[PDB]
Amino acid sequence: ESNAIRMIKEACEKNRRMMTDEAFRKEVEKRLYAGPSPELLAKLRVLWAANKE
Amino acid sequence: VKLSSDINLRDFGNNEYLSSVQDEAIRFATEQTDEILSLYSQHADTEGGRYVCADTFKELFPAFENKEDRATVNNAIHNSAAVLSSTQFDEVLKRDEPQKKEVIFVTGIPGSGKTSTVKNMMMQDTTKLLFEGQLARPQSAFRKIEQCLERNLEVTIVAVSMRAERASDNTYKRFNEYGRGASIGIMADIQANLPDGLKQIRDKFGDAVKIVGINQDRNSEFIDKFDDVIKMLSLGSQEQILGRLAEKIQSDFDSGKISRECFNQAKGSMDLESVFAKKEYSQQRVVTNSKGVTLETKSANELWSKVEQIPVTGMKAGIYLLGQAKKAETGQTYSGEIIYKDAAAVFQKTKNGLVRHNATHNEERLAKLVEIGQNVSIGSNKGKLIVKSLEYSA
Ligand SMILES: CC(=O)N[C@H]1[C@@H](OP(=O)(O)OP(=O)(O)OC[C@H]2O[C@@H](n3ccc(=O)[nH]c3=O)[C@H](O)[C@@H]2O)O[C@H](CO)[C@@H](O)[C@@H]1O[C@H](C)C(=O)O
Repeated sequence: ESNAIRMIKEACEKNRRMMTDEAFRKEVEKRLYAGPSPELLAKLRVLWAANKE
Repeated sequence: VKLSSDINLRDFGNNEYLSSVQDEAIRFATEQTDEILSLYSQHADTEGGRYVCADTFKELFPAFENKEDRATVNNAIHNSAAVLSSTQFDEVLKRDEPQKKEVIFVTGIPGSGKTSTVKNMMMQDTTKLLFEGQLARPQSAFRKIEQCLERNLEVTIVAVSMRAERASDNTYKRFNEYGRGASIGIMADIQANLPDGLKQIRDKFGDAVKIVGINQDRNSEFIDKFDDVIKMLSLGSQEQILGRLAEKIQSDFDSGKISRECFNQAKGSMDLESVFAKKEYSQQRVVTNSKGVTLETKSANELWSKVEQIPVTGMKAGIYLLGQAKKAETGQTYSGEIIYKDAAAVFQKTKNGLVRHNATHNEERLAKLVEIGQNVSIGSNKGKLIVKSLEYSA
């Protein structure tokens, strides 16, 4: 089997850990859909502000 | 660095705000491509730009900053984000990296945990690129897979799957917390047409593309064989899934399980009345008595089984075949006892037989204005509802 298929299978285990381990699920789901970080957002404001019309 | 393709405009019509947000988005993506891609790679949570996704690109647009605006502006910026992701895909492929031989596509309905599954993947030395996106309409993915094969890269497609209802619950939470949900129209479209797109890919590329699945209803079960992936994903037609989702978001709003804003984003641009009208009640009847009403369905063996019982006082005995109900014509007034209602329809026994009303009428909710057992007149004057009670004692 390829590395990719193994990587997917190992990801499926950690998906199963998310169901039991609640401390693990909150560590995963915190970042995902939050939005840009303060460092990235600072850079972005300079990018957006420098190109208004 | 130029964009890989032109950005398709949508017609927003009279909404000038979205029409301007779209133009601001296209201008930004087109003119500031170099610096957008640099920030995507060097500074976002994207494995240095190897995790490629249109949703993550939305975060680099100014209109997408506040959580309040995200559901509104989403469809105005998406195509710019998608073409940016397509451009980024190509730039990662241009990097001469002989060690890195694997490209992974992750696909599935919104809310199925595609992105959370990608977070749980540990990057490897051979992993070149990881693309999250829809493959239900696979025309665009053909070009991506084509240029992977041109460079002797090993393509793997992971189809993450989940029931529409459980997936819809996950989008509600994500919307409430981060302002980012998913419409029912696109959830039904992806889930219904994904088997076709994967077979379309399988027939065009064959063994050159490995196609696997993740069933999130069976504790994230890995599915190796393509025939098993198609059986997992075959969860109904677009009409069925959209219909079930339409009734679900409406029931959840009527019960107070979701807000009006979480309802409107889920609804998206759907006319729910139009969806509800398509629902069929053939092989179905309501039995009434002094204790209440009982919905029953008939299977092929000619046997009625109880689906739902609702206790109601003050009703006579009766059997009403819901499939034989006359659709209520607009303009006229229908007077009679409500014998049954659900998220889609309201059934009224008039003097000219059983009549069916849509539970919504021009964005106005009929079902909440009447109760089962209640005697009422329902009529629409100038596309505006008039429901009067006819209850009396004499
Ligand atoms: C179906 C759809 O429009 N959007 C959905 C799809 O995005 P995606 O797959 O990234 O987007 P694409 O429009 O299907 O496009 C896929 C590819 O098509 C080319 N293209 C895209 C647009 C365009 O104008 N011109 C053009 O050439 C380009 O190569 C791109 O990579 O898949 C995502 C799954 O993670 C969903 O979240 C997303 O829906 C969420 C809720 C939403 O819609 O906001």
